Amino acid sequence: GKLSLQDVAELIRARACQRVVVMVGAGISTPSGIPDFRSPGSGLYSNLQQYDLPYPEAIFELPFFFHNPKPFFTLAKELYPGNYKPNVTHYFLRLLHDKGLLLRLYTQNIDGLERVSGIPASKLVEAHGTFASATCTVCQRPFPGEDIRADVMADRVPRCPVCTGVVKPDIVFFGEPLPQRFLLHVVDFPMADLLLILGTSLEVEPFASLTEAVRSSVPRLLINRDLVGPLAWHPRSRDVAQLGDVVHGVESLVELLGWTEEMRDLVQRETG
Ligand SMILES: CC(=O)O[C@@H]1[C@H](O)[C@@H](COP(=O)(O)OP(=O)(O)OC[C@H]2O[C@@H](n3cnc4c(N)ncnc43)[C@H](O)[C@@H]2O)O[C@@H]1O
Ligand SMILES: NC(=O)[C@H]1CCCc2c1[nH]c1ccc(Cl)cc21
Ligand SMILES: [Cl-]
Ligand code: NA
Ligand SMILES: [Zn+2]
Repeated sequence: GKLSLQDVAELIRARACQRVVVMVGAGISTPSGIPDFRSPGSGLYSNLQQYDLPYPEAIFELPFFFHNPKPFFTLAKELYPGNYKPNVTHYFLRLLHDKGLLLRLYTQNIDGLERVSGIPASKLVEAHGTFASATCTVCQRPFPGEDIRADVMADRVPRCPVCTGVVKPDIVFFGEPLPQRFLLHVVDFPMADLLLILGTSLEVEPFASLTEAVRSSVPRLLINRDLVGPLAWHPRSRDVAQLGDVVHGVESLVELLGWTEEMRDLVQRETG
């Protein structure tokens, strides 16, 4: 006795849902070639034995970064924007934006692929910050994101040209304050008429709890390998779970929306 994925498509087609709030995590970028955290076998938290860490979470903790920033920058050579491309998941969200349906996209990812896919900054809440800008950890001087990359790609720990203190990209490490734009969740979540949650385990707060901030009649559509978080534990009557690979699930929705040729055209134009 549940809504189907077709029911969600048909709400969108009818513009009965036209203020969509989306929440994403690391699962949406595995198809682009970036590991997630928690997937058995391939996740970061399963495969950081080599790094100089007390435990894997440490690489993304501000305290440990001060001790040794090397593991973080070693790893960020890779993760640094330029070398991965958005996938169909990202371009679907672009298409939602272009059709006037996207209220806001909240991302936990630092890969920057939402911006890469053409989502305007005003539509985006990068809840864990960005590599696009950087900041001295001693003097607070801001820097050209790009300038820091020069150093990172050439295997050097970025130091301030002024105080020589370590320059850190504007990423929210563990325990750190969320970015200023995160405050938009108070205007957004009550206004949302559909919530889409893609590729996240919903293990970390505040995202786990935002899924409960939408009004009780709002459908929640999960596209993800597993049923997770508040959707597993506190199901609501208009929840839909499309479980399986995220690209498959998005492609199923896109087909039900009638957008398949538009998405093919989009993707070919952008990346093909
Ligand atoms: C360091 C920090 O503060 O923040 C990071 C991160 O932003 C935060 C949230 O983790 P996040 O929820 O983003 O990542 P996780 O790695 O915790 O969750 C990824 C979710 O995506 C699913 N998944 C991965 N690939 C998939 C695929 N191809 N198709 C379908 N599902 C797939 C995977 O099963 C999991 O549920 O945990 C970490 O603590
Ligand atoms: N695809 C990603 O962006 C994921 C996987 C790459 C590392 C990463 C992600 N999300 C993060 C959130 C905070 C911090 Cl410090 C790191 C990450
Ligand atoms: Cl070895
Ligand atoms: Na050490
Ligand atoms: Zn400095």
